[PDB]
Amino acid sequence: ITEQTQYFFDNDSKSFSGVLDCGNCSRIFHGEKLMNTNLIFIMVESKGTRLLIQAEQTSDGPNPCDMVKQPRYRKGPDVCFDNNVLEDYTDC
Amino acid sequence: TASGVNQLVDIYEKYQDLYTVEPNNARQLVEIAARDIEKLLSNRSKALVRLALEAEKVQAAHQWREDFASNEVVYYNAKDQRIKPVFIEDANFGRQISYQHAAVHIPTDIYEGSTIVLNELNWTSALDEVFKKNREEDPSLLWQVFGSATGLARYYPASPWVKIDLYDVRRRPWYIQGAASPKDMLILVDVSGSVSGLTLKLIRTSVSEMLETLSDDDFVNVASFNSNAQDVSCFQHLVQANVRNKKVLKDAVNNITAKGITDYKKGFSFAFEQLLNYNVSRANCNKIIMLFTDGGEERAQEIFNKYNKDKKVRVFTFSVGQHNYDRGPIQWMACENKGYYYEIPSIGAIRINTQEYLDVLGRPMVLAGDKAKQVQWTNVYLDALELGLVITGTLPVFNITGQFENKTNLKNQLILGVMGVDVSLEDIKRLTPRFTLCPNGYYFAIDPNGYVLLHPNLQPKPIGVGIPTINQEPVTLDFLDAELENDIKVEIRNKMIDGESGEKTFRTLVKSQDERYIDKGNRTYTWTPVNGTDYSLALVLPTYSFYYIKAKLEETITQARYSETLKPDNFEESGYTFIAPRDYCNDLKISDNNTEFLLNFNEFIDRKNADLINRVLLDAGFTNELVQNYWSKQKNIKGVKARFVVTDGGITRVYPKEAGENWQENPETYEDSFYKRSLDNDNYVFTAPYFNKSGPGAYESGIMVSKAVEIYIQGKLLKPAVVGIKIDVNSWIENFTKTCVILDDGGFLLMANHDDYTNQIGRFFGEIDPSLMRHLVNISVYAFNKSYDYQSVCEP
Amino acid sequence: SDSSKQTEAECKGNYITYKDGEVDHPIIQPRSWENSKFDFDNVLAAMMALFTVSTFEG
Ligand SMILES: *[C@@H]1O[C@H](CO)[C@@H](O)[C@H](O)[C@H]1NC(C)=O
Ligand SMILES: *[C@@H]1O[C@H](CO)[C@@H](O)[C@H](O)[C@H]1NC(C)=O
Ligand SMILES: *[C@@H]1O[C@H](CO)[C@@H](O)[C@H](O)[C@H]1NC(C)=O
Ligand SMILES: *[C@@H]1O[C@H](CO)[C@@H](O)[C@H](O)[C@H]1NC(C)=O
Ligand SMILES: *[C@@H]1O[C@H](CO)[C@@H](O)[C@H](O)[C@H]1NC(C)=O
Ligand SMILES: *[C@@H]1O[C@H](CO)[C@@H](O)[C@H](O)[C@H]1NC(C)=O
Ligand SMILES: *[C@@H]1O[C@H](CO)[C@@H](O)[C@H](O)[C@H]1NC(C)=O
Ligand SMILES: *[C@@H]1O[C@H](CO)[C@@H](O)[C@H](O)[C@H]1NC(C)=O
Repeated sequence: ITEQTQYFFDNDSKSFSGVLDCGNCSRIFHGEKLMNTNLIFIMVESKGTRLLIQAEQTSDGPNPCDMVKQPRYRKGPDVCFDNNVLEDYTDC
Repeated sequence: TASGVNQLVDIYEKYQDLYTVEPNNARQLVEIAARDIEKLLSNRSKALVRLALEAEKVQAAHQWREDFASNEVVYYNAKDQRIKPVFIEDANFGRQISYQHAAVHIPTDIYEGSTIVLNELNWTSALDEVFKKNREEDPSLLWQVFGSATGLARYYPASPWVKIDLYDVRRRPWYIQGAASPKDMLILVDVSGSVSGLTLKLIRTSVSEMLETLSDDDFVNVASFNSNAQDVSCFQHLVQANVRNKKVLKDAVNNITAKGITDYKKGFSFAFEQLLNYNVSRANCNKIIMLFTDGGEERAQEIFNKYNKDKKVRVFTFSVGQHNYDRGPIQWMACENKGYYYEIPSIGAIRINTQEYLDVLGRPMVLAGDKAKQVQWTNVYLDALELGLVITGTLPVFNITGQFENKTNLKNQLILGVMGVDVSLEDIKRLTPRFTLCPNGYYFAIDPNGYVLLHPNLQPKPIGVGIPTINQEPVTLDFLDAELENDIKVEIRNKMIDGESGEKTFRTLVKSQDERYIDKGNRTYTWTPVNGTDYSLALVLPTYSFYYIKAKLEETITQARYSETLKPDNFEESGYTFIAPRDYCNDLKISDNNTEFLLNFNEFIDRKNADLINRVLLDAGFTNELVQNYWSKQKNIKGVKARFVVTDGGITRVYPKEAGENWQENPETYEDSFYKRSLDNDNYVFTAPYFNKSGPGAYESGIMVSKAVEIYIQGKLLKPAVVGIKIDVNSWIENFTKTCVILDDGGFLLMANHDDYTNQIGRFFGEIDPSLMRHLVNISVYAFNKSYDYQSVCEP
Repeated sequence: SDSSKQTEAECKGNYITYKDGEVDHPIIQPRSWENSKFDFDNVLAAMMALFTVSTFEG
C-alpha cells in the first residue's frame, strides 16, 4: 500500500512574503504566481533539516483496527437461507 | 504564438461543415449502457440455468456403476482412458482452446481413478453437449465450469491447466458463494496449556486456512480462551472479513501462545455473547461457532441451555492434532447443536477439512427447492487460467435422486457442485464506449458492498495489504479508495448502494493520471441502477464534455487525401504522427510498438467500426492543415524544442520528427496525463519531466507546455484538442537569468538561478530546501492530499 | 504413506507432504500402502520379528 501525496495551491492569492526561523538565523522570501499560468515564482534569502518527500513511499494501510469502529456503509444480500426444520441433524 | 492555440481554433471553426456537435444526454447514456450490461448478465443467466437443469436431470439417472475396467470413462484430464485433443490458438482466451470437449481438473491429491470420482466423470459427460450448445448459441462466452463437490471442475473450452497444483475448486470464491449463504463465523481457538507444541502449530495454520473461506459479505471474529476468554485481535466484534480485516486476524492468530488451564464454560459464554451483538451491522444469518481444540471433559450443557436453547447457532467443533484426549464431549457439542465434528490430525488434512462445513451450511438451501437457485455474481477476482479480471455467476445444482418417489431420507440434502460462467471485465468495458466522452469522463459501477466493478483506476493485479516482510484473494477496491474521498462522494456512494437513481454536480479534486498533480474541477455524477442485479452504473462527465464532434463524411475524396496524410514517409513535412490504438473489427493492436500499428492502419482504410475510423481521419486532416499552414512557416522558433498537438481521435503530431524519438507520452490520447490535466484548466500548464529517470531527458527534450483548444461552435463550449510545445530549458535559462526559483504546483523545480538546483531539474522542491517548503506549505499555499494506492508493488 | 487414508483402495495416487512441517513448501509424493518392515502375517515372519524384538533392536 503505497501512500501517494500531491500538492496544489489553496488560495488564489498572488503575493506571498514572510520570514523563516530555521535555526540561529532567519530568511526572507517573496512569492508571486505567474498570472494566467500554472506557475509560482519565489525567491528566498540565499542559503545560510528533515527532508520532505512527494514520491509514493510504502506504508501500512489506514489503521484497520479503527475503520471498523465507524465502518463504511454497506448493504448485504437478502436471500439468507438457514434454519429449516426439515433437516437431518443426524450427522457428526 | 509558437504552438498555435488560436491558429487552430479558426480551423475547427472554419469547417462548420464536417461537424455535428451532438450532446451526451448523460441520462440516456447511462440507461442505454446500464441496460446493455443487464442484458449481458442475463445471457449468462440463461447459460447457467440451462446448465444446472441438465446436470440435475442427468444426476437423477446415473445408476451408480462400480466397475470401470470395461466401459472406461473417456475424458481430457487437463494436466497432460484419456483424450488426445487438437488445440487451436484462440486469441480471445489468450491460450490454446479445443471447443470439441470439456477439460477436467482433478486436484493434485484426489486420486484420478477412485470410484467416487469415476462416476463423477461419467454423469458429467452429458454436460459436454450443453456446454457446446451455449456458446454455439452465443459466442464470446468464456468459461463454463461445473465445480463438482468431489474436487472436479469440468470447464468447457478445454485448455491445458496453468510449481504445484494446489488449485481446489471447493475453495475458490465462486464456489463458497454458491454453496452457502452469508455467515457470521466466530472461531474459538483454544490457546490453553494442553495445546502447547504441535497442536498449536496446527491450530494457527488451520484457523488461517479457514479465514480464507470467507467472502466479503460475511463477518468473522477470532476469540480464544485459557480460563479467561479474550480476543486474539483488537477488534471486539464481527469485522466483515475483508482482504484487510482478515490480515489483522491472521497476523494476530499467528502470534498466539499456549498457557493456563482450559475452561469451556467461560469461553463459550463469550462466543455466544459476541453473536448477539446486534449493533455492528452483522450479516444476520448463519451464525456459527467454530471451536478449535484438542479434547476435554466438560460438555458445558448449562451454556448450551442458557444460550442457543432454541438452536439458532451451529457449533462446529474441530479436534485438531495427534493426541489421546477424550474426543467425546467435543462430539456431543457438534451433535447436540446443529453442527458437525471434524478431525485434523496433521497438515494436509487441513485443506480438505476446513472447506467441508459448507456442506452443512448448505443444508437449509437444498430444502428451499427453487427459491434458492438464484444467479449470484462474485466480486472481481483474477482468473485461474490467465484470463485477466473476471466475475463469475454462481448457481448451485442439487441432487434430485428419488425425487417424486418422495424417498428423500438420504444424502439428498447436499449439493453436487456450484457451476459458474465467467464474465470478463474487458467484456464489460466494451458495453460502455468511452470515446464519445472527454478523456476525463468515464463510467464506473459498484457492488452493494461498495467495491468497484468497472473502474478506470482498477489495475488488473492483486490488491495489497500491509507493508511486506523480509524473507486467492479477490481484487476488491472500495469506491472511496479508488478516488479521492470527500464528504460529497460519500453521499454519492451511499446513494448508489441503496439503488437510487439521481444526479449530482459539484466541484471536486481529481488526481492526475501520473499521481503528481491534483486538479479542481466540475463533475456531474449521473448514476442509475442496473435493474436485475445488484450494481450501480455511474457516469461522470466534465461539465464541458456535454458535446462531442461526430464527423459526417461520405465523399471518399476528402478522406482519401486524409488517408495518405499520415503515411510514415510524409513525416518530415507533416510531423511525426501517432494514432491511439482503438477497437476496430480486424485491425491488430500494437505489440507495444506504435509504428507497427500506424503501418497496419493504412491498409485497412486502403481496402475500403464506422465512427471511430471516420473521426480519426478528420483529426488527421484538421491537424495536418495546421502543421502545413502555420507550423511549417515559422519553422525553428528560438525557444522551441518541439511543437505537438493531440486530439480526441488519436492523432498526435510533432514537427521536428527528431523530437518524436523523445516523445514519452503514450500514443493513447485518452490516457495522456497532460491531455487530461490541460483539458481541465483554463490556462497553460507546465509538466515538469521526472528527475533521475531510467530514460534520458529534461535537457534534450525540454519541458512540456500545453494549452487546451476551446471552441464555441454554435454557442456550445468544446475542448476537442490540445496543442502545446516542449520548451528547451537552456533558451529559457538565459531569459530567466537576464532578469530565485521558478516553480509549479506540486512543488516541481523548473529553473533556479543557482545552477546546482537547476541541474536536478524536476525534483520535488522540498527534497531541495525542505525548511522553506514546510513553512511555505503552512502559509495556506501548497495544500496537500494524502491518499492510498492499494495496488502497487514494493521490493521487500 | 498418507496418514489419512486408512485402507488399500483409498491409498493410491499422489499426496502433498510438507517438509520439516513448514506449512508452505509442499512436495508431491506418491501414496504407498506398505506393510511394516517386520510383520506378523506368517508364523515365520512372526518368528523373525520376535527375534528382532528379543535382540532389543528396532
Ligand atoms: C429500470 O426499470 C425501470 C422500471 O422500474 C425502467 O423504466 C427503467 O428504464 C430501467 N432503467 C434501467 C437503467 O434499466
Ligand atoms: C444475448 O443473447 C441473445 C440471444 O439471441 C443475443 O441475440 C444477443 O446478441 C446476446 N447479447 C449479448 C450482449 O450477449
Ligand atoms: C456412464 O457410463 C456407462 C458405461 O461406462 C455409459 O452407459 C453411460 O453413457 C455413461 N453416462 C453418461 C452420461 O455418458
Ligand atoms: C505477540 O504477542 C505478545 C504477547 O504479549 C506481544 O507482547 C507482542 O508484541 C506480539 N507481537 C506481535 C508482532 O504481534
Ligand atoms: C452495542 O451493544 C453493546 C453491548 O450491549 C453496548 O455495550 C454498546 O453501547 C452498544 N453500542 C451502540 C452504538 O448501541
Ligand atoms: C445423490 O443421492 C443419491 C441417493 O438418493 C446418490 O445415489 C447419488 O450418488 C447422490 N449424488 C451424487 C452426485 O453422489
Ligand atoms: C539516481 O538514481 C539512482 C538509482 O539507483 C541513485 O543511485 C542515484 O543516487 C540517483 N542520483 C541522484 C542525483 O538522485
Ligand atoms: C485536500 O486538502 C485540502 C486543503 O487542505 C482539504 O481542504 C481537503 O479536505 C483535502 N482532501 C482530501 C481528499 O484529503
